[PDB]
Amino acid sequence: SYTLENNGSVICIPNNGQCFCLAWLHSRGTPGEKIGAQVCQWIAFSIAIALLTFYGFTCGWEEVYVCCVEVLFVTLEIFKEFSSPATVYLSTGNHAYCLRYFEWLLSCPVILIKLSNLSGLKNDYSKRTMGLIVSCVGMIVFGMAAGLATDWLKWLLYIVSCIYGGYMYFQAAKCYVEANHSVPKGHCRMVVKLMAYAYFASWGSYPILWAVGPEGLLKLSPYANSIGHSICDIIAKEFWTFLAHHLRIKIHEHILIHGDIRKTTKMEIGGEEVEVEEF
Amino acid sequence: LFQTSYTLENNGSVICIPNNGQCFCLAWLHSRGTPGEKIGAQVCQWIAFSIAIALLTFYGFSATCGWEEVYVCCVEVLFVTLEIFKEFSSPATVYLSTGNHAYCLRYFEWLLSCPVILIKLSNLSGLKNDYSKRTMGLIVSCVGMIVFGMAAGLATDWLKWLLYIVSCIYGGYMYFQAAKCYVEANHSVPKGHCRMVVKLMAYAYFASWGSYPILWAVGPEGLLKLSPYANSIGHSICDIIAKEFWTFLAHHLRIKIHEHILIHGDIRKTTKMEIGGEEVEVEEF
Ligand SMILES: CCCCCCCC/C=C\CCCCCCCC(=O)OC[C@H](O)CO
Ligand SMILES: CCCCCCCC/C=C\CCCCCCCC(=O)OC[C@H](O)CO
Ligand SMILES: CCCCCCCC/C=C\CCCCCCCC(=O)OC[C@H](O)CO
Ligand SMILES: CCCCCCCC/C=C\CCCCCCCC(=O)OC[C@H](O)CO
Ligand SMILES: CCCCCCCC/C=C\CCCCCCCC(=O)OC[C@H](O)CO
Repeated sequence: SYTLENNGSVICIPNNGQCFCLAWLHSRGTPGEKIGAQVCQWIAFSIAIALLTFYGFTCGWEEVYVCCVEVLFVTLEIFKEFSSPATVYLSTGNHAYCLRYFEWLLSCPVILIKLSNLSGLKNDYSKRTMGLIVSCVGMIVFGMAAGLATDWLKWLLYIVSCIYGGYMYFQAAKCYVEANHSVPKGHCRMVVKLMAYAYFASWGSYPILWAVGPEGLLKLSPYANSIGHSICDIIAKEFWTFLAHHLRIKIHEHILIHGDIRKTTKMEIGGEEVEVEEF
Repeated sequence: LFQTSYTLENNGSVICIPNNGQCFCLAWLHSRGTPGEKIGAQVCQWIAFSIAIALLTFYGFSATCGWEEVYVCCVEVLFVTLEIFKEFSSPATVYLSTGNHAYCLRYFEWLLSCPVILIKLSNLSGLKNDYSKRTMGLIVSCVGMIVFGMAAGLATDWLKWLLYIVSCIYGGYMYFQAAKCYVEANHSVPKGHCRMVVKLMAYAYFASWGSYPILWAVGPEGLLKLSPYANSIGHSICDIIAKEFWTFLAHHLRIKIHEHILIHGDIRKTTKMEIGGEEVEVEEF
């Protein structure tokens, strides 16, 4: 595709108008790693289609939107993952997977909008809901910039992203505590706890996968990193929204057979005191 | 950085560069604008820089009442500073293997500021716990709008304009939701000075927000009429209106409503209104 010159110090290429960089030609992963990515992609696709069909087509727009985004994303990844602009190849020699950051920006705020109102629909939206959304957006923005950036700048932006993420994780964790005391005593408290465990395990893995992936320490290949992101998406997008959809109807069914008995009880969760709904 | 040194050798159809692991593309060496446009860009940058700092000093630093104005102007201070010193360095400006370039620093600016503006717009009146369901429709539609706009700038050829249209569909739903907020804000603030402020915020919002898709389609990520410097002039003027003039009025409005209630007392009446063909409950003074 090119030609050497001198003693390897000069390289010549055709003047055809196509950008050239040897650093863009690195391998994508091993044959076994590719097969695993294909397997997990089609599982994530097939589960989303099923969950879309289960949800239907309003109350419950969040789950639909998240799963619609998963279908679109996983479909574009199956067919045109390493094509620009799904994967961007920068003049600095590196590359970034912009298709994935776009996915996060569409779905992560919605998941958090669902989290701030897990229990019986309290239309009064708090200042906490805004704190989740704003911190999540800032987190992904500085994450995406760190993926495009290079050398020390990359890790400076990465750290800024972790600061945003911390506030988001903090606010998200306070939701799960308030959500627990706000749902019926039996089966509903377990689902909230299972949703919390699924949320932190999946959402906690992305920074780890980022730092060792092809946009960080270059340990994991793109194909390998794809397997890891597919599994997190299955838990964060599909398993979690199913539990959220399930939690709603179980709360509705409990109310029609028990009523709507609620007392305003005040307690402390984070560094403050909050009054929450109690059955 | 890319390669700026090369030699057009052979008949001109074969080019040679030093083999130093440095990416090379002639399409990246395009002009950034004229000396006049360069100056006009720098004038508008330092104006936005200075107004943002004055507003930040004016609002003062008190999850507080008025966090939106501070965050927006903080995003302004960070964006303009990075644009003044490192506008055309990567990743502020990204140069793709497809020959095109994109101003990612601007999309980052939008993603940080545009939702917060709409969060403020969702609650233009006083008090708290006023967001509800329109807010989410504003945020989700605004975010999707920027996301598909960013993808459009990264892409080339027909895909770019496909992504552009999808962004406009997102934007139209957002613009629609936004207009109903101003209609409801009019009927929920004191019938004197505050409604003139709300109407002025509405004009500034649409005139500034409506100009970004026009600048985009015509600038260096579109039909290539406006240079990067020229396109910077237009964006700075829109930012001064969208982020600085608009948040000052939002900050001013909140004072005027609080000063009104402090002397007039809190009196209200719930009115079942038709906003965009539906039953909306808007409380009036
Ligand atoms: C009810 C609505 C139904 C909607 C339709 C649902 C279709 C499910 C498709 C595949 C499932 C997984 C089967 C495994 C697919 C292997 C595909 C393959 O050959 O590999 C991918 C290829 O390499 C990439 O270009
Ligand atoms: C080369 C230089 C590149 C630029 C590098 C400098 C960037 C500094 C900006 C912000 C610091 C991080 C502040 C993170 C703000 C999070 C606070 C927040 O918004 O959350 C509020 C909370 O959730 C409700 O209480
Ligand atoms: C190798 C390990 C395989 C792990 C694969 C994890 C896939 C999770 C995907 C989506 C979540 C869907 C969860 C919903 C599953 C149905 C369970 C259910 O709720 O059924 C209720 C009914 O009462 C009982 O018959
Ligand atoms: C309570 C705290 C009160 C704080 C009070 C505010 C302090 C302002 C500080 C720094 C601004 C100085 C930077 C001013 C930038 C203007 C530069 C300019 O005018 O443009 C010329 C250009 O730099 C030619 O290269
Ligand atoms: C809070 C309100 C304060 C608002 C601010 C008050 C107005 C500042 C004056 C002029 C605008 C910018 C100054 C124009 C100078 C730009 C620098 C420049 O033009 O230098 C280019 C030169 O060609 C390099 O070689």
